[PDB]
Amino acid sequence: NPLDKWNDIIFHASKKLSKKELERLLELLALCETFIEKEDLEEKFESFAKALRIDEELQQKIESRKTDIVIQSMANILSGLEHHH
Amino acid sequence: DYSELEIFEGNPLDKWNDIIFHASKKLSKKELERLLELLALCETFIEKEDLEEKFESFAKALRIDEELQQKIESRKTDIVIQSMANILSGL
Repeated sequence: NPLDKWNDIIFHASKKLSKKELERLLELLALCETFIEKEDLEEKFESFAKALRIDEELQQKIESRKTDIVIQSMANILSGLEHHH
Repeated sequence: DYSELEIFEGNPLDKWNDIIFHASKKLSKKELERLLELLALCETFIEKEDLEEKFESFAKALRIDEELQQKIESRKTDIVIQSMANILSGL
């Protein structure tokens, strides 16, 4: 399970690295969301977000990106552990 | 102007980290996975709508634009406030 492992790193890596990584992901979600508002896609996105609850194909498609984000996130922390030497 | 609240002490971001690393692992894992699913939904939507390139130029514009800089900081603060509300709700 990559989400299980990512949680383990966030809690067991230094506060410096965890605080850094989480803020990076927050800034990403903020950039991403602002872009949707800047492009005027509010309701089209809200009608895509509601579709997640009923669509099994979208449910796995989202789970795939989640996993990918998490893997890179882990890689960024693991990269910073070696840097602290 | 919500950051000004005595609960946040002019910094909701470091108060959010404090809640994440101090509330139960159950609640923190629940919340972080919710934010990850949100970023995944958000990103997938950009790809579904085929705006990846238009987004990459918007993301690069952040480094040079002072107006976009604080506009992003504003949403970060907003996301974080709702995030702490969700954890505090779960207590």
